[PDB]
Amino acid sequence: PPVKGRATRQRAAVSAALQEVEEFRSAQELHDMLKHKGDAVGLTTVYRTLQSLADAGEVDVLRTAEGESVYRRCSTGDHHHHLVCRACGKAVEVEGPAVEKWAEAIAAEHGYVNVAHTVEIFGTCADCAGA
Amino acid sequence: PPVKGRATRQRAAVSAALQEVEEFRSAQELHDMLKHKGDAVGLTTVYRTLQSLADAGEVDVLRTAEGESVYRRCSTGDHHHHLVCRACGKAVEVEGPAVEKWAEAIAAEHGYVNVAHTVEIFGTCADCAGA
Ligand SMILES: [Zn+2]
Ligand SMILES: [Zn+2]
Ligand SMILES: [Zn+2]
Ligand SMILES: [Zn+2]
Ligand SMILES: [Zn+2]
Ligand SMILES: [Zn+2]
Repeated sequence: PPVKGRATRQRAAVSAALQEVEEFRSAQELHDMLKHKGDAVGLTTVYRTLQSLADAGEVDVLRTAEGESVYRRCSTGDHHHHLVCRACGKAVEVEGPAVEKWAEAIAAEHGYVNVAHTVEIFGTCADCAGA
Repeated sequence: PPVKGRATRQRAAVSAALQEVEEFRSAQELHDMLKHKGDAVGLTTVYRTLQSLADAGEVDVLRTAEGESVYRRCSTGDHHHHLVCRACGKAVEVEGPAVEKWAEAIAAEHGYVNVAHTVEIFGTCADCAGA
């Protein structure tokens, strides 16, 4: 995830942390893990970095049930949706043109100019049910 | 909108005020509107009664983009999704089988035991463009 400004070891470290993992996580959890592995990087610094990255769109954002935003560096850059298990945090890249066509059709029927759909599916793995 | 608690003027007043308005609105906005109407009802009371109603399923919740929560009453008791114009705040309920079929297919393919899909979509309506 290249940054608009000059690259610095803190930005490189947070980028390495983002690409290191695949689950969704907020600023606090990534701050914890980067400090524990030996980065010593600021909370507001990582917050600003992920704000800039989300503005660039290199990462993907998701508001949890409480409300806090979690972020995942997704491999696929095209339009896509994520199936997320809260017990595991794993994200599966799922994309469907049917929902996009439905959104376009309902927007056209209602005469709406632009459509910005938020579609999230929350579930549990089969292993989660098993003990 | 019956409330699980005992009959009291607070619950009746907040339920009637919610019924009068047909727009997604936050707790503070509802509190201010009720104060202006002369209810003289508490804000913590609004929050508690609104959470009780949401748990009862008689009301429809939604999370704002910035983080706050808005709530609205829809006449239909059946499951439905919402198109909400951020500029005006007006919300309209629709239902399309395609999202349900896609969710079922994804759950079957990935083996997820149970899933909970949230589909709330946003777009500007015609009157926004009109001047
Ligand atoms: Zn992705
Ligand atoms: Zn999409
Ligand atoms: Zn799981
Ligand atoms: Zn509704
Ligand atoms: Zn509008
Ligand atoms: Zn649905």
